[PDB]
Amino acid sequence: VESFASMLRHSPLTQMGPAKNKLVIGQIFHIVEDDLYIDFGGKFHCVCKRPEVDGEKYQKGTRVRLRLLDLELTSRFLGATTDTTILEADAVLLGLQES
Amino acid sequence: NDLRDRILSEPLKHADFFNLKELFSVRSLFDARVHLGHKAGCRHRFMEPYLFGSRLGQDIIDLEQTAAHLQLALNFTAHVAYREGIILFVSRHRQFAHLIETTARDCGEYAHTRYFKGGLLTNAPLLLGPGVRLPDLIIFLHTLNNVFEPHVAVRDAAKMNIPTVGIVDTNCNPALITYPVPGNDDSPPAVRLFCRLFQVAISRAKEKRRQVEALYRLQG
Amino acid sequence: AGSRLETVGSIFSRTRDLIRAGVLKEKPLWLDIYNAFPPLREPVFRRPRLRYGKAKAAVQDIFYHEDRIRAKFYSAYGSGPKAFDLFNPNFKSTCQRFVEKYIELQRLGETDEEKLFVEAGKALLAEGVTLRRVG
Amino acid sequence: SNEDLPVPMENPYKEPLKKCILCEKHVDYKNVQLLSQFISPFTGCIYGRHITGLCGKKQKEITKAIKRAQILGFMPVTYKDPAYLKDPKVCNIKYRE
Amino acid sequence: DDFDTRILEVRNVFNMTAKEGRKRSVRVLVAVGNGKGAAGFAIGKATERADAFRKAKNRAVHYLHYIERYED
RNA sequence: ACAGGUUUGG
Ligand SMILES: [Mg+2]
Ligand SMILES: [Mg+2]
Ligand SMILES: [Zn+2]
Repeated sequence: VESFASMLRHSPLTQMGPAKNKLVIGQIFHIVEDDLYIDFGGKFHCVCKRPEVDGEKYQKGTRVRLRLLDLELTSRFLGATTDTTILEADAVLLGLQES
Repeated sequence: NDLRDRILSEPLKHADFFNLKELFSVRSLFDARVHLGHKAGCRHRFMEPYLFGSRLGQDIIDLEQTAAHLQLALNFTAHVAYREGIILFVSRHRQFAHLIETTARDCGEYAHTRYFKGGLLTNAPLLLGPGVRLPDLIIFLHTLNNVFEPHVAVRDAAKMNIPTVGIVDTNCNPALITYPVPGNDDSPPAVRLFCRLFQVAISRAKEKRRQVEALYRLQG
Repeated sequence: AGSRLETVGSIFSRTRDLIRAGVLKEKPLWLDIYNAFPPLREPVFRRPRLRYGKAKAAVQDIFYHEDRIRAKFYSAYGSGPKAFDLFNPNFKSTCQRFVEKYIELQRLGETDEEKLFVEAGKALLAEGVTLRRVG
Repeated sequence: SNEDLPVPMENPYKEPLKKCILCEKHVDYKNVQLLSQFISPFTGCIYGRHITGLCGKKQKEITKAIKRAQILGFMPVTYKDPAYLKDPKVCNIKYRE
Repeated sequence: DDFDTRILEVRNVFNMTAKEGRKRSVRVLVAVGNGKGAAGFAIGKATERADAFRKAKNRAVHYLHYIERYED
């Protein structure tokens, strides 16, 4: 039986290490008038803006490329015992499954 | 009445009376992003014994104890559904409110994902009706509401002597939940996995209750 | 009726003693289930006092020896060309193949860090991956 | 008995600390061209940390050198020497919008 | 029926409103207990004394403790 | 001391 300690070491998130400028692939799951909720797959979903190039080619279920900046935007302020989580992620659009 | 007590005493003598171990595994929980939590700064103090570590700020949950608590929670959930217990899925989160309500509809149990009213469970004889039947079990799929504060039902259940089975993230307070399960309630795959687990745990319990009643009808 | 107290203890500790006293003359259906399969921790109310002083949390950071090797690749070449796919459970990345080649060459008795580092990059050209050294 | 447990080691991805513009440099009180890049060209006010961006050591030594050069007769006080106006802009303040 | 209650405190509480000025309100502490170890207390506050007593008696049943008594 | 009364719109 494979326990948790062995299956965690072979996780792609462990192989990626820090989330600073990592190239990842994410599949869109919801569409807004101009915003795109792309789930790169780690914990949260990043909100990106529809570019002017091939903006119509972005539909529900499309896989796109991202450069992950931060995994979960959390920070502290004055008089806050905990942090203020944004419940999102930070990522930018580069391409849409160039293959 | 002498034959009806046997129906209730039958499942109490066996450990896995409904065979709930095959419904999931450590790998099935790992594949649903359950082992992932918030950053170290958002860590609640009562999650240090329920955390496995911290991978560059982000904490990791121990899936062994996760699966053990999940086994216990699913057993307690199946027994309530077998004993004809009112199960209420209370979860205030504007991302899967539709999925939770659909799961409750398919299970035949009740749901609550809208604005939780103040005197709902306490002042029930004035909010619901003259004399009502309170939910025998409360299931939490999101302990924290949109204000990042503990829900009201998680305290009202303990105030009205009602058992609670809740998914607690790294920023939730499991001090009052009867059967807590340290996991992730922010991932769509995680919430789908929990919804399906409770779905099958309710379905098998109800079907086995019906089979036991059918057998009781032929007992005499 | 019941006991609406929160800070005293657990719902089991507030219902079993009441039934023992004999006020609640009807036993709740969940009480037998609780007695059959109690949880690991009794649900007693605990107030989360803030941690002051030199005290620190009991959680321990997650770091492996493979991270010390992945740091070299991320400082030398940066992010790999093959983007990560978080949906594939058995997805192997460029840095993962590099650290695998490193730990494989380590068994050959090679103790020089340069010998263990440059030989993996030279061997990856046999598989045919493209590396972009950040200078 | 498990061999895949995390080991209590340091952080390998620990990034180097940010350096000031004069980190590991030698400031002086006679390089008027150097000290003028931190004073306002219209008035001569000494820019602070929020504008310059110097770490705790050089920030005070720059001010001391400026105050020494303003009394010894190396650099004017009421303004900046116009011969050193063509120096590259180091500060982070924009006047003309 | 086996429960027995006792009044522990009675006090005439006043409040300064905008129009009526002094607003005399009766607040009382009422304890309940049967004699087998189960007991509790509550506070009933109202305008009339008979109404405050009734509210305290009705709210004292909801808060019950159990006192472990060695040899009773 | 088994204690109670006495300040104040409270
Ligand atoms: Mg959460
Ligand atoms: Mg006074
Ligand atoms: Zn410096």
